[PDB]
Amino acid sequence: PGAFGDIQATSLTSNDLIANTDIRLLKPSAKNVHVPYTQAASGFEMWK
Amino acid sequence: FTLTSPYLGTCSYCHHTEPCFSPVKIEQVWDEADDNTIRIQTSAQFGYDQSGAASVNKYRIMSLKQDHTIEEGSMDAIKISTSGPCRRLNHKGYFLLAKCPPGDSVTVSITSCTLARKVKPKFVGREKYDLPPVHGKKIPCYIYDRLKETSAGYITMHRPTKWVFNSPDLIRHADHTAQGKMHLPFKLVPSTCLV
Amino acid sequence: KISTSGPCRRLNHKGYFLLAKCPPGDSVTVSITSCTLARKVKPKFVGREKYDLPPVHGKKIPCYIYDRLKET
Amino acid sequence: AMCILGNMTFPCNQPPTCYSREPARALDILEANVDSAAYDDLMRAVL
Amino acid sequence: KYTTVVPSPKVKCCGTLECSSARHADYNCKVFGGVYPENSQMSEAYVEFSADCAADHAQAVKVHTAALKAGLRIVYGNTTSMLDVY
Repeated sequence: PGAFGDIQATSLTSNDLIANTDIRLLKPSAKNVHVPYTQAASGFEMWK
Repeated sequence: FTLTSPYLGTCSYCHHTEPCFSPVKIEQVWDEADDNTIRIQTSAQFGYDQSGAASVNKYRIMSLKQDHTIEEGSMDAIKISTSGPCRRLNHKGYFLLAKCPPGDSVTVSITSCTLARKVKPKFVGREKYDLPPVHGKKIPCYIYDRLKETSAGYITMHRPTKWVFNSPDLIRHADHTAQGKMHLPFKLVPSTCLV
Repeated sequence: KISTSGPCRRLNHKGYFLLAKCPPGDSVTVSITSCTLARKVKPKFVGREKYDLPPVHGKKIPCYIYDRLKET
Repeated sequence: AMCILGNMTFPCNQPPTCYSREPARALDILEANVDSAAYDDLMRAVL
Repeated sequence: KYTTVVPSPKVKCCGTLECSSARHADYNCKVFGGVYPENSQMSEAYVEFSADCAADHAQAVKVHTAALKAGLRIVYGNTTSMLDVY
């Protein structure tokens, strides 16, 4: 994760995505309902 | 096309130093074109004006009172901007399509809210530009098309009546799972532009 | 209406003074129609990571503020 | 091109019923057929 | 790019949640404890493709050894001939 090739897929339309994304969920702390996540950039976005 | 219901959002920095229970909150944003086009996933439905009738000049704001009262705002009054003012182009349900040139903030006013997402400046040629040049040469690019087309993205909606969206603000995913799915408009079709 | 380089929003006033919150720098104007003063307002951040608008969730370290009520 | 509408199967072109005849039962058809491959056909079929 | 499904989370006010994985991509199907004053939230921001990959994606192609065509133009006598030969 971090680099090119986080998501893999044998085509656009098929099933079975295989991901190692460095997504990190974080414990929420606010007055209202949200969901805080952090992540690296997508390795595609950083390869660009 | 407003088969569904609006919602209220929990924004940040609304027209003041105010994160608040908001109107038309951005809630997601796509920045992928090669002009400065932005797609925004707003809080309120935009077609169903008089609580059942999909119209254009009015919309379906879940108003600020905590009673689910939709009050019929005029769609000629939602001013949005990013760091200078920004002319909107299209609206359909939860969605706005505008072209908004600077970055670091994505506002949805009236006065109302914003989002400090980096809208990085991008161009398409090898010689950079800010405004489009006058004469140019037209090499190809992509565009968010603003008439009818859909993207096949398959974002889901659920229960609270009508369908209710799977928003990161919203809560109503407790027992009414196994829910249906719409898909996103504004296909981002290829086109050509001036460099 | 007061402004610095963009439209600035005011908060309070008591006597001569004004308390507003004004983001950018290089000028401070006061309109209705009146003058300006050339004092550069350098932008500042408080943590170890920089930002422009305050973020969404964060961790709330201590800082200093101008209070808005009746204190001298 | 068949669905699993309730317990009775139906073609996805014309499953019963439309958008206005049974609101919140057409939604039950759609939520029962989330993983249907001909799902946009069902979405055109409700309208 | 992922546009992670950031769904509306699952929150029980007094009950508890133990959410495992459905057949999806990367999650972090995480089930945080005492929150929103116990109550519980099981947020699962699972990745998928973006809203549009038919326009902007990539194809990590592997390449083996190659051919050669040509497009030869041969003039003999008073006649020309256009062909193509491996």
